[PDB]
Amino acid sequence: MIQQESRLRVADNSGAREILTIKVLGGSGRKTANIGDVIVATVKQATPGGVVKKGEVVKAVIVRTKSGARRADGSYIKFDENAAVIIRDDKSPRGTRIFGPVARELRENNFMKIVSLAPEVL
Amino acid sequence: NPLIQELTQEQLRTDIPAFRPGDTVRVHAKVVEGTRERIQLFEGVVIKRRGAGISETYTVRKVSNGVGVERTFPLHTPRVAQIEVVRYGKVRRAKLYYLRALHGKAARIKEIRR
RNA sequence: GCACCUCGAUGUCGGCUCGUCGCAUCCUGGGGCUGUAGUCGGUCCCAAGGGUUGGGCUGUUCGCCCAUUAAAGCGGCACGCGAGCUGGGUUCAGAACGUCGUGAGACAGUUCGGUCCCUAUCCGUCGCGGGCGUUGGAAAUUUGAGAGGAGCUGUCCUUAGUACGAGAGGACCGGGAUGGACUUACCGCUGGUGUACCAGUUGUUCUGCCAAGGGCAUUGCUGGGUAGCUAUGUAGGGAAGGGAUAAACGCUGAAAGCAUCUAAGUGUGAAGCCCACCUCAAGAUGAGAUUUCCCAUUUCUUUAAGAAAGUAAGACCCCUGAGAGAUGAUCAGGUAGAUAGGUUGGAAGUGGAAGGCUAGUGAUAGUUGGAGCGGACCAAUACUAAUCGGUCGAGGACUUAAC
RNA sequence: GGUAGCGAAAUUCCUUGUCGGGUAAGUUCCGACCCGCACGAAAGGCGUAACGAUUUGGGCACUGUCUCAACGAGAGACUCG
RNA sequence: CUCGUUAAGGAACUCGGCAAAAUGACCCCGUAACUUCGGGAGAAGGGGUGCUGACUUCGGUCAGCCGCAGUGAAUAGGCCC
RNA sequence: CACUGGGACUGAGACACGGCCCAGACUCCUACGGGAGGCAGCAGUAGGGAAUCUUCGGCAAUGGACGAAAGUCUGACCGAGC
RNA sequence: GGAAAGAGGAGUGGCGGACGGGUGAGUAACACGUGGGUAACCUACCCAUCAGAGGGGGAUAACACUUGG
Repeated sequence: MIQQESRLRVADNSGAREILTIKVLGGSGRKTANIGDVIVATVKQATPGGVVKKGEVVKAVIVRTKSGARRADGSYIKFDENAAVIIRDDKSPRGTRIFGPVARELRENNFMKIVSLAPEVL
Repeated sequence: NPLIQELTQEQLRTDIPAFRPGDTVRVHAKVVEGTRERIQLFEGVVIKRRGAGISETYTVRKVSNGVGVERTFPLHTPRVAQIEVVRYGKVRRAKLYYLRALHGKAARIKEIRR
């Protein structure tokens, strides 16, 4: 669960490192976000050089939370991190490389361009 | 208790090998990618086991591409096909929660024959 | 504006907690007109069932900004609520600045600091018992006069790239899937806790010493965790319908040979109204109904709905308790016995006991052996305690009618 | 008939003056500008290392302060003398 | 009221991080602007710590062992602009 | 020096210009489990620039590798084109 | 079906692939130029000289069948 003023690492090649969450789009008083949910955020730390510069308001999708997800067959998955990928308003990564491993729920929510580039898809 | 065990008895698996938390294991899961059926493998160290009956579960830790991953399974699902013990570890407790804050060489578990 | 009211005292604003009411309606529902092609809109009418968001800046309302939303309504309630909270602000004693004053001092100018008491009698609100009544005494099952809860809404897919339109663009009416907020239960799963459960480890003191343990140091500290209670966990819900209506729209129809929804007749029509769903309910003194159980001593005031006595069916006191609980009540039992303790097996949980052996100079390791221990959980078993007893509790009125 | 120095200030009413900075968003803060209602040189002017249970603004770490509450220990409360 | 613990987040709380949590001992390495040359300075930021044996020139160093954790309890600076 | 950075192996000789292994950025094929590549060789292309050539023929000659030799290989090289 | 040659195919083994060809990014130093030293050194193919060339063993690709791709 990820709420207002949580901080996420970036699993992308876009020029951002840390991100601060501003909204949890979808609903009118919704509290938390999960794996496969879209978000509005601030860039807090960038990389010297990069398409995305610090201070920008931008959209991102969550992969890889600590309090993870639950599957219909009774099994669970959990990660050691919270991470997101910055998105281009029709679900495409604004970078070209995803880092680290990714949850399989991004298929059902139809981020198919992102499930092509992840190293591992769990 | 005995009315519940009798109803749930006919659904326990009999091909489950013996292992402890501390041992390494290969789970032969089953994934469904559209219509296709397929089998993955998930290799790691068993760190938990909390039990009594059909309600038994266990969990496996792995480090994939620089990030640590944990996956819990019920013991008797038909959606697993195989649990193989690869190594045996020397351990001193039941919950290895201290492994989730160590990395690399500090997270080493010694082997043992059985 | 006024000065009736309160000077032997009626405590100011924003915020918090908890709301309730009006409708001049912010969204959602239904409509007429359009300078309404479609998609979006303008305006007027009917409608108060439910809904109406998190931050930044200021003591701040107000306001501006950021990111969302179906929408981010306006008023009353001592500008709701301090014997319910806050005291940031205004309005005590200290000190300073600009400014006025010869001065003491002063300023709806500003600045830093600065004491908010109360054991609930009555009515009221939420829960829980005792008494009597309901016309013989009892054990159960119920109807429903009344009353309360609930009432929100998004996106996609299809119809269909169809109607409409030069193009750009793009529907009504239907069908299907999946969400947000809110809410009723529950502990199988994911976690929380778990002070009479298991283990590790520091200091010091005691069981005469060694080995093995007890006491104290926040439960000394650290790693786990059963029952029970729990959300962030899991299951469900606001489904479809009927009836009478509002605005609006008629059909037939004359007064008034025509026209006209209306006068006589006859329809359609809203998230609203009465039902439909859930819960409470015969103290509903209008005290309702059905099934089952029990059936007569003694003196007389005088024979009377008379008194007093022992009983039936049944109930209670008293004891073991928990699925119940502030107490009392409720429910499970009292030898016609598994009600609680103990015992004998088991389980969750911990993680390899004590005593020996073997290998080491030693710290330690391996082995006997998934060992030992094990609150609340599961089976069996009368071993201890539910012993012996007592108390209360009917005898059924009168009038008319039909049989 | 106010010099040097300083100036929207513990002083500026209008006023949240204007511009730059910091935040996704800054009527407070810092830098500058001068149109000083009503600064100004011992009721001293302007700097200033060290120091302060002083006043103000921003960061890292940490957290039941909060989202939004749950469980447990003891004392009162509750029943009896 | 006084205490102990808490998933995920980590000042979103409030007039204001108020109250809590966090730092805390000894040994070693290192340590900026500024300055009245004394300071600033415990600046900041990092590493070691138990037990057995051998050697110990002396102060220590090497080899081995055990646990999640060795100032294993109690007592003891949060810091920066 | 050999796409950027580390390493070795085989061999008389390399830390190797059309070899191997690992990391990194980039490009490509995939049934998602995975795989492939390095023109500062000769031609050629896009781009940068004021600006710089043909995607040619042959091993007849000179040199080089292997083979006893005929020979097979040679964008070195000998010629042709602008 | 017994025939010997000619022309193909992959395999084990030798030698070559460290040459020839390209470029000037790094490098202010024994990198280069010139003059010396090694009583601190290595060298396949090529030329010369001397001496050997004995007697045994266990495998494997190819091939054939077969599994996952």
